[PDB]
Amino acid sequence: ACDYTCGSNCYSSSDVSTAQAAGYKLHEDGETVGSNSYPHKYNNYEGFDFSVSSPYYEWPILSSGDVYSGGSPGADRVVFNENNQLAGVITHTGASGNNAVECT
Ligand SMILES: Nc1nc2c(ncn2[C@@H]2O[C@H](CO)[C@@H](O)[C@H]2OP(=O)(O)O)c(=O)[nH]1
Ligand SMILES: [Ca+2]
Repeated sequence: ACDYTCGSNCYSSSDVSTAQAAGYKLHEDGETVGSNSYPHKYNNYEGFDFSVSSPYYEWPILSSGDVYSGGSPGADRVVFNENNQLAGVITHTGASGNNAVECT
C-alpha cells in the first residue's frame, strides 16, 4: 500500500524522507536546482491544514525513485518547513492549472 498516493504515483514514507532530506540540504545552503529553482517557497494558497509551522518550501518527489537533480520535476512535491519537518505531500495532478491537491 502507498503511504502517499499522488494521482497514479505511489510513495512510501521512505521515498518522502529521502526527497525531503535532499530538498532541505539545498535550502540550508541557500542553493537551488532546476530551471524552476527548487526548493522554493510554498505559499499554501490552498490553505491546507498543515500541523507544522510555516514558512513552507517545496521540492519535487519523483515516481522513478530518483532524487530530483534538475530537469523535469513532474507533478509531485514534498513540502517541508524551516525545522526540516514534513508538512505534507502535494500534487498538481487532478488539480486545475497551477493548483494543487494533497496526496492521499
Ligand atoms: N498551487 C500552488 N503552487 C504554489 C504555491 N506556492 C508556490 N507555488 C508554485 O507557484 C507556481 C505558480 O503558482 C505553481 O505552479 C507552484 O510551483 P511548483 O510547480 O514548483 O509546484 C502554493 O501555495 N500553491
Ligand atoms: Ca518507492
